Amino acid sequence: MQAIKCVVVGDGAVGKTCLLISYTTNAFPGEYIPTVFDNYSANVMVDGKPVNLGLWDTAGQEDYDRLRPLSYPQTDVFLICFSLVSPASFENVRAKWYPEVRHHCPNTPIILVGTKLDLRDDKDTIEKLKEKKLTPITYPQGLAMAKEIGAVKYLECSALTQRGLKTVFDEAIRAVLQNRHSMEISPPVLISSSNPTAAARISEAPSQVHISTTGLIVTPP
Ligand SMILES: Nc1nc2c(ncn2[C@@H]2O[C@H](COP(=O)(O)OP(=O)(O)NP(=O)(O)O)[C@@H](O)[C@H]2O)c(=O)[nH]1
Ligand SMILES: [Mg+2]
Repeated sequence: MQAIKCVVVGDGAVGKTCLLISYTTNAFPGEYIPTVFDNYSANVMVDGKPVNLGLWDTAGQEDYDRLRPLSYPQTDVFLICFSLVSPASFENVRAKWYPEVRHHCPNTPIILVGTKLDLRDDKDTIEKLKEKKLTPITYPQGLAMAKEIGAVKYLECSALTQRGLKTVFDEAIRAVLQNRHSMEISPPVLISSSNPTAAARISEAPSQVHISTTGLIVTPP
């Protein structure tokens, strides 16, 4: 089975973990728990042929800067995420995440993902940004940032509503499997995860992330 490794990076609180849990299990977690590393191993069918996705979640906090690149070797595609309602997270795409990824991985494709699409029209969110002379990030603004960092695609989504969500992962797959026509991609079947919320939905005992000689590995429950 062809395997694809995808690593998700971006500022704290932009919605990386919810993106992964929502896509892989159609659930949306109930308490914000900061990530260290987590793995999701999910299968899809691309034009009727199985492909394994190895999805890696990372910590957005700067305290994990030294450790985070442990996840990077052998990555096939990065998702750099920012919240559509956090201008700071948007600027950090350029200031922090693009350089960090590119310095480690000069040739790996990047998809730029704007998250929390469901908040872009939220009155309270808009007003709070306006108090600070700011606005939610617009689609053209995200597109421009994607061009500045040489991302292969710019995509917007909500983990909460799932608008745009399948497309993020399908386009990540398409960006990797450049020889495939990839006309149709099935929803994912989660096989294993180290995230307790996601692992519980395979049932409905998480795997464990460990350091190994070869980088990060997963040990079964
Ligand atoms: N409305 C809305 N809230 C979202 C969405 N995605 C995430 N959130 C919320 O945003 C907060 C952070 O989400 P989370 O996925 O934990 O973010 P993270 O990027 O993994 N943070 P870290 O680097 O610290 O692990 C949570 O309160 C979560 O419910 C979304 O699509 N819409
Ligand atoms: Mg997280």
